[PDB]
Amino acid sequence: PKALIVYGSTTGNTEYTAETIARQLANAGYEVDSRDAASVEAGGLFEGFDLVLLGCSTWGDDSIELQDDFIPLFDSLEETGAQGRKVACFGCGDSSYEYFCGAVDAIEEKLKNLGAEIVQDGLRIDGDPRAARDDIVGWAHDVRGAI
Ligand SMILES: Cc1cc2nc3c(=O)[nH]c(=O)nc-3n(C[C@H](O)[C@H](O)[C@H](O)COP(=O)(O)O)c2cc1C
Repeated sequence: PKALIVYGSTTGNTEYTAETIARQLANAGYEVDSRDAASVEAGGLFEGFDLVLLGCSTWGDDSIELQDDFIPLFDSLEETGAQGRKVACFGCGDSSYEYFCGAVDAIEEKLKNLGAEIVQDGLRIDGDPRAARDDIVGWAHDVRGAI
């Protein structure tokens, strides 16, 4: 079908992760449009995608702070056309720090009550994803059998 990926990556782990998801999708005979996020503007941004994939790294340590590029999107996730949209979420973190991938936890909270349809619990990556490469591949594959 037609899937979307918006991601926020500060050092690249979340980016690696997404392109891994994206090559696996496309390879599944999809249509995928992958974006960095910084170049996305809320304004009906999900509107025409079959599947939408949000994904978010986490910083702050003492509090949960969304990856810099992600905040504005997040703040306008209302203007996206989230309602009734098919969505899944994925992000990178460290089991260390208290709030282990809160950004993830937040983003979910808010499109489910935005009316979005969480098709699968999301990917919470501990450490280097290159080290959890097949685990994305498993998930990516899991989002595929949900819809
Ligand atoms: C100062 C600092 C704070 C961090 N806080 C968290 C955190 O609260 N939760 C988490 O899962 N990871 C935390 N991390 C680890 C990052 O999430 C990790 O670098 C992540 O894999 C980066 O993904 P990215 O390169 O797409 O931004 C923190 C890292 C630093 C340097």
